Amino acid sequence: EEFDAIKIALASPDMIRSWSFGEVKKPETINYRTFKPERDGLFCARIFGPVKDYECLCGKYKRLKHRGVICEKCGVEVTQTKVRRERMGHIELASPTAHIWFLKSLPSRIGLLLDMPLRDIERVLYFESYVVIEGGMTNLERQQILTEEQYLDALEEFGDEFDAKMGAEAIQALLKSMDLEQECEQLREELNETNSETKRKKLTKRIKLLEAFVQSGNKPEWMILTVLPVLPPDLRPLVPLDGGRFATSDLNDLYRRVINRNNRLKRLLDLAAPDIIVRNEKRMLQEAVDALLDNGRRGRAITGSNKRPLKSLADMIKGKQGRFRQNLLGKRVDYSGRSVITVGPYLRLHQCGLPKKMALELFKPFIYGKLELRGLATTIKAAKKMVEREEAVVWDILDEVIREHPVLLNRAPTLHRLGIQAFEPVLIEGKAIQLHPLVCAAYNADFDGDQMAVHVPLTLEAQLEARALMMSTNNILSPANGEPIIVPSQDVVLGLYYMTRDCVNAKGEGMVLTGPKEAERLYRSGLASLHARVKVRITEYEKDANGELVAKTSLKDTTVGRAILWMIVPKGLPYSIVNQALGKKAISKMLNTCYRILGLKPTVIFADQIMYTGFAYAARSGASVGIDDMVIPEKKHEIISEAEAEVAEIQEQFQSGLVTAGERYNKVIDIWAAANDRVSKAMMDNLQTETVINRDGQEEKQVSFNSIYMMADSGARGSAAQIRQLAGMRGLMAKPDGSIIETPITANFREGLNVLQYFISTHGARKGLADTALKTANSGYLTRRLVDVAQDLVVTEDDCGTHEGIMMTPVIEGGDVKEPLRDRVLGRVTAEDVLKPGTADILVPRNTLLHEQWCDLLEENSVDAVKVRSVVSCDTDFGVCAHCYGRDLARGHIINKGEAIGVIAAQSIGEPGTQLTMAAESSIQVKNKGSIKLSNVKSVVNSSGKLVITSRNTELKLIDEFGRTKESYKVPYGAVLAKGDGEQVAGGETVANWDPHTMPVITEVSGFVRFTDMIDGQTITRQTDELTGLSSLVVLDSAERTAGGKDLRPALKIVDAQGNDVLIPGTDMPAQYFLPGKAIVQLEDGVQISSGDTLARIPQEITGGLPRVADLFEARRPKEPAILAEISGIVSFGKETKGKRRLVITPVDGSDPYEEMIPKWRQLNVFEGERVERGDVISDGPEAPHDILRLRGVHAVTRYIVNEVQDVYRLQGVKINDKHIEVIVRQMLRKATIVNAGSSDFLEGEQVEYSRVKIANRELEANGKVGATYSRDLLGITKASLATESFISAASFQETTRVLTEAAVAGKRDELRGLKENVIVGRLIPAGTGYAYHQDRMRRRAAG
Amino acid sequence: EIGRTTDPVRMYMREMGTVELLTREGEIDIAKRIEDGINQVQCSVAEYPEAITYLLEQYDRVEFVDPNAEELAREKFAELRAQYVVTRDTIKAKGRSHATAQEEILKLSEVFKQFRLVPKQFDYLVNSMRVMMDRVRTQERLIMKLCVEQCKMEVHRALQKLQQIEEETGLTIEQVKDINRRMSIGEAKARRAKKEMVEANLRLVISIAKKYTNRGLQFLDLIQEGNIGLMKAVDKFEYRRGYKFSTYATWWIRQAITRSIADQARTIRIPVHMIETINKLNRISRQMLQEMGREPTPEELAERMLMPEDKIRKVLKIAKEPISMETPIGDDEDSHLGDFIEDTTLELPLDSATTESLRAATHDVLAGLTAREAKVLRMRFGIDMNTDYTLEEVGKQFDVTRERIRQIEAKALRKLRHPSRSEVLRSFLDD
Ligand SMILES: [Mg+2]
Ligand SMILES: [Zn+2]
Ligand SMILES: [Zn+2]
Repeated sequence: EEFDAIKIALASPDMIRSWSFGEVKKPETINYRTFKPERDGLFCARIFGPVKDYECLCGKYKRLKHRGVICEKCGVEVTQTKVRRERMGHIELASPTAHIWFLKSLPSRIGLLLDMPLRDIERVLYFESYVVIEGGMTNLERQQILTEEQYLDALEEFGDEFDAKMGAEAIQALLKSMDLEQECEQLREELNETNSETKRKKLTKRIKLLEAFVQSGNKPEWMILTVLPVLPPDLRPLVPLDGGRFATSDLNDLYRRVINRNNRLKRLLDLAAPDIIVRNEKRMLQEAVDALLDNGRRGRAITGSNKRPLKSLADMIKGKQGRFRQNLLGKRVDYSGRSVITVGPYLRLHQCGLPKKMALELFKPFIYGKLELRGLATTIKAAKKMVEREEAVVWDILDEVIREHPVLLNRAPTLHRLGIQAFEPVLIEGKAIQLHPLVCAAYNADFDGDQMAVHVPLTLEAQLEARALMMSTNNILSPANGEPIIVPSQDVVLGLYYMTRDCVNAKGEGMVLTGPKEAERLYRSGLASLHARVKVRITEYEKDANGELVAKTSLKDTTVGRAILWMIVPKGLPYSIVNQALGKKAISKMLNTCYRILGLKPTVIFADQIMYTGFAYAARSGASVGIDDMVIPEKKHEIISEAEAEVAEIQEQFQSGLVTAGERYNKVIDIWAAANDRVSKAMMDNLQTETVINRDGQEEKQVSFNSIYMMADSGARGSAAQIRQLAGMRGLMAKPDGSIIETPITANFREGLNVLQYFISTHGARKGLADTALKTANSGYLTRRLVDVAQDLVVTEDDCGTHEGIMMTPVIEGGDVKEPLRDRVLGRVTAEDVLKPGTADILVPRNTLLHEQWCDLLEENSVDAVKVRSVVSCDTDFGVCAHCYGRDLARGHIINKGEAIGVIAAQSIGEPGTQLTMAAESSIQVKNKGSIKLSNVKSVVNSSGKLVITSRNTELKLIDEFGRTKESYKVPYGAVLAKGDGEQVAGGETVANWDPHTMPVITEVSGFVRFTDMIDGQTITRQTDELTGLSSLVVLDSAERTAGGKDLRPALKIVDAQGNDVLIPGTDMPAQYFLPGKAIVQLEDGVQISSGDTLARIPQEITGGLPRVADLFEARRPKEPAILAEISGIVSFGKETKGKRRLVITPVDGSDPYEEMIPKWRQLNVFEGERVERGDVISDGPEAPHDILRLRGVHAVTRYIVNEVQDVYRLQGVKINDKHIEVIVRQMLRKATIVNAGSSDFLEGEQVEYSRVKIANRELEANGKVGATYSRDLLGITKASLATESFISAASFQETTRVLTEAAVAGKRDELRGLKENVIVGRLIPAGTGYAYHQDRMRRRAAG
Repeated sequence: EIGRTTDPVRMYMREMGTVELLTREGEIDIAKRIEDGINQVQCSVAEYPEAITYLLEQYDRVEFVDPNAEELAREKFAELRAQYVVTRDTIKAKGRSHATAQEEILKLSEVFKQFRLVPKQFDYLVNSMRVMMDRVRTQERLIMKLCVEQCKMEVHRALQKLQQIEEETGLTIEQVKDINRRMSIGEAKARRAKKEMVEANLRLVISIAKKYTNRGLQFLDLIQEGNIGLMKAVDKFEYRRGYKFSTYATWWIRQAITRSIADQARTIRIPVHMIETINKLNRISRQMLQEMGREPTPEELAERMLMPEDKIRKVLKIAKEPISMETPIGDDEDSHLGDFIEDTTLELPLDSATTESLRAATHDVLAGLTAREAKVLRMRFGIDMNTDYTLEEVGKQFDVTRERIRQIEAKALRKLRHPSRSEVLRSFLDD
């Protein structure tokens, strides 16, 4: 009953007989008149159990006197019926048959054991050729294929020592005879001599299989079937449909034909038939077994009677609609209901309206119980009749039952954890569920036909955790980012905007009021307007040093509306919150302030009161939308006519041939874009601030009260682009795929489009609509993969005690600051404090949570880089400590022990997926004033007094007065600079200049130039020009170089009059400027070149969407990867082979030379021996994460993935905390590979869990011995999720047959750690509430 | 050249294509050789006398008509018995295997061959030789092994068992071995002969089968069953009749194929005769439909088949075959018939609770009754105890009087009918 683990292994024939209760000999199912089962058929009562409870066929042994006693005459045992669901049978095959899973499922385990190619086993099994089991005589050997006539040739001669067989008997005889130990040792030896990489790895994997296969206790013989088990009847039922017909499962058919073929084979062998006939029967039996175990994998699927293939056992397990996903991970549920939703604005934040009928049905048994308690019904049947007739006492009882009982409301798809929330019910009439307006944003629900489902929690624990963990008043902050989710919206915002805004002289200027109550009394009596500018006496409260509320009274300048609103605001907040015209942002900020100052309860009450007031005053405003409200600029037609005439003249000018197609097209597009912008700006100018009012005298100008403008400003529903379409021009459109149509749409929706313009717009309309429709599925698949990778993460410890971290800086891409620190460090734990004695005397204590206060301190001291403890570096095994995580964003404190991080991270990343979509490079110009600080720069002065850079990686910054970086840039190689380091540059200045379509080799010195190892005709080409006669020398590469001029490497000697080269001080390098191929020197040999002149001119002439992030997380390799410098030292070319570019790095100090092949057509950035370090980029192109991890280290790859994922989300304005991406990366670096002989049982080339290696290594290092050396591997989402230490998790995920085969062969054992595992087996998950329970069981391991 | 044609049908046809047909001469040639092998084995069987003794004794024990000799049986076997008995004496006369005794044995076999024997007795006779052959071989393999490995030409010690084997058998080992190996050679010739016709006529089987293949079991099952039939036909064929082989073989092949297609091919196994009747029904319906131009009503169909209306109706309802649980009932291939079917065996939680409440209430009411009355009622109806004990057992246990138990039950019924006690039980009124 109670268990601890699940193990899988192969089944020996005697085991299969052990399961059995009897063997099935006839294919009959049931009798055609009396539908009782047949004697030994597939449904026999004797072997599978009795059909009807406690009654055998004859009934002589009855009345529960005989328990377990078998009635002999009818052979029917007298027990319960449920046994037909669990007893199994068996079938004894006449000829051994191969198990398809262990034969075809690649890499074909049978092939690995015997080391035979698959097609050879195929040809043996299908009786097409013989195989030699035992050649005692030296002529032949084992596993040699023998053709038909060749066997005759060998038999007739030799005979009597020659064992050859054919078919599955042969394969089983081969497996039975083969001794594992011998090959284990022999292959162990064989790897020790020669390691051809391919041969080495195949031998490693085969040795792995043999060693595991010996350990598990399996024997290879068992891969081939002799006894075959038969599934219990009630899992393949044959049931009578009401109409007299019968419904059956397909397994009945497959079993029947296996039995038929087997019986006929026995008959044939008994009858001494010719051999071709028995061979035929043997093949058909083998085929029937294959179709039973897995249909269609043997090529041709057996179709049923109808048209369609029969569905077999493997089909019952595998698919999206197999057992694992459809009946175990998620299942249909009692006590539940469903209906349409509707808005109830009178509700409080923790209530939901439930129809009377649904409530009466859901809570049925509770009602029965309390009807019996009060004595109103004697028995349960009376209670039924009381309920079905709906007597009044039933309604009283129901009202008493539902009170304090929460229910769960769900709306599919459930993208994130806020899609399920618990509410307290209020009974209503009608049939629609009433939902509180504020929670619609979380649900993503709109009231236009949606439906939601209702579930009832039953036990006391379920009720309590609905009230404590899930109640809607507990979820006000989002767990993805810290921002609140209760955010007032359309009507609320409109009401608050209208109530707060101010107007000129309208009723009641300059009165003086004794507080808000007089303001309300004035407004509602019609004596003043909501917009009057009035002077009101107001008392704020302010929280003291020790939390006391000091009261301060003053006389403020405000309006009537703001005074009335102030009555809602809880005491503790400043008046300045209310004293400006509130938009959407202002209201959300108001709620956030109230939360972080006062707590939870005041914010809940405040949020309600905001909603109520907003509705009330929005209604009283009476805002409406007429057609006169969409004003059109008086000068639109002038702009349109001017643009049309100008385009007409440019098109007329085209036919003079002055303008090509590209010129005309680009010019026309530019013209129309400019016209569009002018029209839009004129429309907004006329619309936004157009009201002229007399201020008791002359005229005044104020923002307008136009209703569409109100909906724009308030942020209620409109935007600028929509209004542009309503009143300006609709704009330019695009052809179906890329091209942008030439003539725009000049009309707007008030004016009305014509036929052709409407047809044009339809293209884009349909394209966008189909995009969303077919993008939802990709979003769903991505989030499923993410959830499955990182589910095992739970907070397990309190402090791993690690000293690692990630250094974090604000992101300064390009010119402007994308993200400050306070957004990027808030709520994380600082490790290895950064102190700055000196300018700032920076004190950051160890291990602190960065509150808002600490962040404010950081800002005022203005620090830029902070090292922060991070999940990817945590040292805990099988989890992460609380400290390395940080805040729990939804709650607001250090995260609690036992919470499921991984699911939260996967959900928060995958949720925004649906809304996510699908050259003046001359010089460097500083935007704002500051000071220049270069880093990693190799400079050389020229004669012009300009700084020339040769360093490959040169970075430009802008330090401000307080010492922060405001800009950063990448200085290209060989770019001329303007100013040196140290001086303050000015805004707008250009600091660098280089040739865009060229990489020039810049001179440092002067003198005479000698053209070395470069002959004309062999290396260069003569170029002759006209009368001017200017020639240019162009170096030809070895591709077209003649055979005689191949060893000539072009170079430029820089000699003086004597020829002697002065050596660089201190350094012994010879001045040998061997410029590589195609060093194009236009100036001929013997021409004086100035320092800083161009020697050669070699010219140098993005998915970004949902696929981009899917590829980032899957760790795919870009097609053209940049190459990185592995080892520091000297760099050179070597001897080319067939054109294989030969790259030799010999280390300056290291002795071993490292060689890299390079593709021919790829260019090389570096010329010759430089000081290139670990992972120094040498080619141009996208970078591969694998290389980043191997060379730079783990922190580098984390930073890379975080940044380039976050770009995709920032571009759409989606805010996600980086912590979740860090978690996924942690789960994605799980494995390591071993390169060493340690002290433990590891090997070359094994892949094992990093945690396992850490445990073994620390265990040995506690004993002196030296452990093995490892290197972490980076695996995609799918790989890493399929390689866990648990076959149930992987098997439920994907690729069921493969993982089940591997686990079965290796004899794995599942220890039930994850969440999916316990969910499947029906247990408490090890997270949250269940956590404590498991830890008790853990200490039970101490007493066992 | 094999393009990995995994299709078993291709492998079968490729294998069968090699053997080439031969007609009008081979069939006679192979039939002659088969009969020659059978005659050889019959002659050599008749050579062994103890088999004749055993068969004659078995005939005498048991006690079938019209023997093909080119109280009838008893009078025809009387003179054969007399001849055999007088031949035994001559074998005892001055020569164990004397030429005269051999000639008498030959004439006895010639007369014996003129009779007809049931094949099962022939097999029994062959096994009567096989058993003793195996016994003698088994008891002596060890002595041959030892003489070969140790002696290389104990001896007298091992000779005792060999002599005992001769005494038990009572005949020369050499003649026994001769007859046994002659059995083997004759049977081998017969078997190896029949293989040739069987491998020759596989194409005939293919044709006859494909005439039936139209959506029945499957092609290969039909082919294999036909091959069984062909083996039977080769057994039964006689060239003496002078007919072509195909004429005879086709009947057996059709019979085998049709009988199998009747036995198998349905989940619920309709017997053969019903299958024949359904086939008649369908053949009549087509013709009658084209004659009338519409579908036939069951009454008119009953008129044409000369069968009562109810019989026809019963056949029509029996005919239909079960429907697969995976048939997609939804237009979109997402939902299958299987999800749509309800489980009937289960009881309802409501009724379970009701039953428990009923048991409790009955116990409460019974506890209030008189102790002996309560235990009597429990004892009578088997309440709370595993089985119910009858009136006699209750009488012999408590009080021998039978009618006293009747009066006890009458009074108990009277008491519990009193309206006070029954009030709760009325709630279980509708059931
Ligand atoms: Mg909707
Ligand atoms: Zn019985
Ligand atoms: Zn940690």
